[PDB]
Amino acid sequence: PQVQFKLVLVGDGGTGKTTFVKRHLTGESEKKYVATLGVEVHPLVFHTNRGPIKFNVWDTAGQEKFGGLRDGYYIQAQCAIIMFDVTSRVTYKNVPNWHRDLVRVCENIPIVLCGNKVDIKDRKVKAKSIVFHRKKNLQYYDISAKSNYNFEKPFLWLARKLIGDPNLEFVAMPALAPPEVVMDPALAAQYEHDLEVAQTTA
Amino acid sequence: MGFEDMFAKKEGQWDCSSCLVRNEANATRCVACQNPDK
Ligand SMILES: Nc1nc2c(ncn2[C@@H]2O[C@H](COP(=O)(O)OP(=O)(O)O)[C@@H](O)[C@H]2O)c(=O)[nH]1
Ligand SMILES: [Mg+2]
Ligand SMILES: [Zn+2]
Repeated sequence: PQVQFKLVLVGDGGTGKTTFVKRHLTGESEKKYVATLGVEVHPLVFHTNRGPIKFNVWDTAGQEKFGGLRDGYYIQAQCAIIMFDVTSRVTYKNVPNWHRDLVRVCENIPIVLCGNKVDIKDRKVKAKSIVFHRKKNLQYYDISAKSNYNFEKPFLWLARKLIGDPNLEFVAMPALAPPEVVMDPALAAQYEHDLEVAQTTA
Repeated sequence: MGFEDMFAKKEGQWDCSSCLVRNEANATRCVACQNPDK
């Protein structure tokens, strides 16, 4: 039995949404363009200890702002990723706008917030400054699409929430495009610790 | 273990071949992308 979920990937233009979803090579080769909506749906299979899960990831073809996506985009969304760029504070300021736009149409679906491009040393939205809330349907991760850093974590968290199994594991990583940049491991270690503390002090 | 089939297709539901959204039996085109069932 294969379960599938519609996942809406939203966020300001230029934050790396397309670069991120395209890391999953089979999802890219089997992507479907939806002409009526201007959307590419990437069917991303992940292999868990309980069988395969498919996240059908909706990625926009344009540079829409919050509230600028056609209505069909959000219809029957079962989970979401909101993405911003840690080198552009405006894209983070707009995260609450995307979040509000989501909860208006989809109500209580699990959502992951992703700060992308953490491979860039000059980080403007610092790990310690990331706003954490009491929401149990919300989670944050740093990511670097171009290095595959933390690529699987948003999907693993959503899968655990959706399936209701906090011990769900991926038994193998998906085939990903080779990294194009290096994620500095000292920064990664520091970011991860900084986030544990901000996630714990709240 | 497998997956608890509370995510499985219910009676008469169909998956849109254009956008993969799951539709109800009485829908003749996709509620999301409006492509006709084919
Ligand atoms: N250094 C770095 N650059 C990235 C990353 N992801 C995207 N970029 C670039 O950000 C620009 C916009 O990427 P794109 O995927 O088109 O963003 P979208 O508009 O949200 O779909 C492009 O020049 C990407 O190459 C990343 O993880 N690290
Ligand atoms: Mg794009
Ligand atoms: Zn459809």
